[PDB]
Amino acid sequence: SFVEMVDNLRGKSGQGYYVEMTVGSPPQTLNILVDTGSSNFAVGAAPHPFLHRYYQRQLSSTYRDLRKGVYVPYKWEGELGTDLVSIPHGPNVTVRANIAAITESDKFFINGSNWEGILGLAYAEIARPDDSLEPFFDSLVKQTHVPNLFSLQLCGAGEVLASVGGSMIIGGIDHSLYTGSLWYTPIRREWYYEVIIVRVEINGQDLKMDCKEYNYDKSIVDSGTTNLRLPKKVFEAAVKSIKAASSTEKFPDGFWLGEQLVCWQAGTTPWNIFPVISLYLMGEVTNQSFRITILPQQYLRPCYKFAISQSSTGTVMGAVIMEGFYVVFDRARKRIGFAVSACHVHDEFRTAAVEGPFVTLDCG
Ligand SMILES: Nc1cccc(Cn2c(-c3ccc(Oc4cncnc4)cc3)ccc2-c2ccccc2Cl)n1
Repeated sequence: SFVEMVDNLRGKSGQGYYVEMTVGSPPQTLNILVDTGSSNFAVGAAPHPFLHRYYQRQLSSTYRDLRKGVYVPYKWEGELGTDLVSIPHGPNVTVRANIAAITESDKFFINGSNWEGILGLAYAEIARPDDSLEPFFDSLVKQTHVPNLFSLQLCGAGEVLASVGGSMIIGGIDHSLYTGSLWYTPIRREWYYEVIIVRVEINGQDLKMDCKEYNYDKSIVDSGTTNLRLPKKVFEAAVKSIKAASSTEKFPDGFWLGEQLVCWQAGTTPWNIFPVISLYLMGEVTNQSFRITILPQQYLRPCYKFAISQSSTGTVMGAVIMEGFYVVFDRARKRIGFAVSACHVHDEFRTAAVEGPFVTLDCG
């Protein structure tokens, strides 16, 4: 019953979405960041100023040491083992999955985020230390009859950082979580959830870039990133066009650089002066595509912060993109489906949209 997985996600704005999980025996409860942008199940397993709980291996009778360390600079560092894992508000199963017990970390955990580890939902290829460390979801599917698919409805928010909600439906698709058609873009390669963007428009205006620029050096769907991150050249074109469209009103370039906040007080926000952004993703059919269209309500995250930023690692469709939609990670069919979310934030003139198909007469 997917009903029981509805709203199994919580988080603070900008600090990611976590699901409750239990690890070990007896079950040690922990909040775990849902991260489609990485592939390790990595959990705090030692005291840290930002941790109010951590995984305690010695407390777990079903813990098994893999006698292998793992080091991840970017840092976090830990020791590998296995243990029984469940998601109380997920499939009614328990699996023995790999766990990176994090023993020391620098700028890994986030103060006040309220999660104690990360669930890397991406593929073995980018797992640490290497691809022999089977990711959680692979273990889950292999050990249970849970379908090789999961879907994410991230709803955002709509003194303290705003609380966000969402659902991670494991093993299938919840038709109540979206309206309209699910449109699928292929997973170009199974490492990150890599996809191809073939075109992008700001208020119907084509940036008119060689589509390779959109996926330079790659495009991924990443719940573990807050912003829509864009390659340098695409970002600059995007910002230019967004500045223009919202020319009435003038903001400090500190705002466009996404470090500064802009404020109206209150309920006065001129949404209508900010353009929609349409990302066209490659269709399942060669020369087809569909667009996902997001509002300023998504890319201006709450007083607001510009949630579009520059990337040196390709396009990252982070939370603020996914928050418009119900996103199906159809691992079984190597594709990602998008549908307008039952929870996406919109006003009485615009709405996030998934629309297709659109056609073309090499974008990777
Ligand atoms: N999608 C991405 C992208 C980059 C890294 C990661 C995971 N990660 C983090 C990390 C920590 C907290 C965090 O919290 C946020 C922040 N902003 C929004 N939402 C949640 C996000 C990421 C540190 C080191 C790694 C890492 C690196 C390599 C391999 C395996 C891992 Cl776990 N996931």
